[PDB]
Amino acid sequence: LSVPAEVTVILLDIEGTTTPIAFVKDILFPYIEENVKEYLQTHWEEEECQQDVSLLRKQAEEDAHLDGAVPIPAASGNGVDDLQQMIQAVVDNVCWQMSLDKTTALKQLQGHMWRAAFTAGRMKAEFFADVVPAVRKWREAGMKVYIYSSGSVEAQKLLFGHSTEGDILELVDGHFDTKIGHKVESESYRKIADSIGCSTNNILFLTDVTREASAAEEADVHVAVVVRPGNAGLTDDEKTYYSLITSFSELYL
Ligand SMILES: [Mg+2]
Ligand SMILES: [Mg+2]
Ligand SMILES: [Mg+2]
Repeated sequence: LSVPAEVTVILLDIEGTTTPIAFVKDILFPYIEENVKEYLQTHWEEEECQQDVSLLRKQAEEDAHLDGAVPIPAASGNGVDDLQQMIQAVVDNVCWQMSLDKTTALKQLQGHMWRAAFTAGRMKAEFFADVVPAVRKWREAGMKVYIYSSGSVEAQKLLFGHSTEGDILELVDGHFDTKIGHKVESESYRKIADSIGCSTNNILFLTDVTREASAAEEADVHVAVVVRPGNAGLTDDEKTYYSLITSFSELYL
């Protein structure tokens, strides 16, 4: 509710915090499965696509020992029939990776597919209505705003640049993804403070998952747990312990 005087930075989680879980789980990711075949058929000749496929081919070789692993075989020739089979293998492999737990090869192709979806106006990133107005006010009040999500930074930029509220990239000072560390590790938050160029105690982290909130608290970061429609429930003790907010408007600077 009321932010300590020492906070100069607000760090924001995305899923379940600024954006509904339903958008991420039921729209953003399913889009990839629905579109990977068409995307590969359409853009196969693009240098970037050839590079993405090479990365997935290398990853497929590394995963060959796994039960259920889908190989991405060497081509038989270079005719449209050979291409059809190759594309089906890449498609099957992408779907298999997604069906299991998130390799760099998979994320790389996903980011390029989303670039087309968002840039062409096929999809918009959903934000809860209280987010943009509060953020604008926080910045007016001098707060810096950074994002921390397991979603790649490149994908995060697409979400803010094509939101249901228009292009809101200017509302963000910087982005962090798993390259700086995993969200349930306190060391990640110590590195985030270093990257931003502040102290851990200058940060207020808003997130919906308690395991992330507790990791951040262990790093001497201030935390508030955000409750949105569809979030995993909080235990009684958690509701008592953590400062809860159901809207960004509830934060007072
Ligand atoms: Mg979350
Ligand atoms: Mg430091
Ligand atoms: Mg302190």
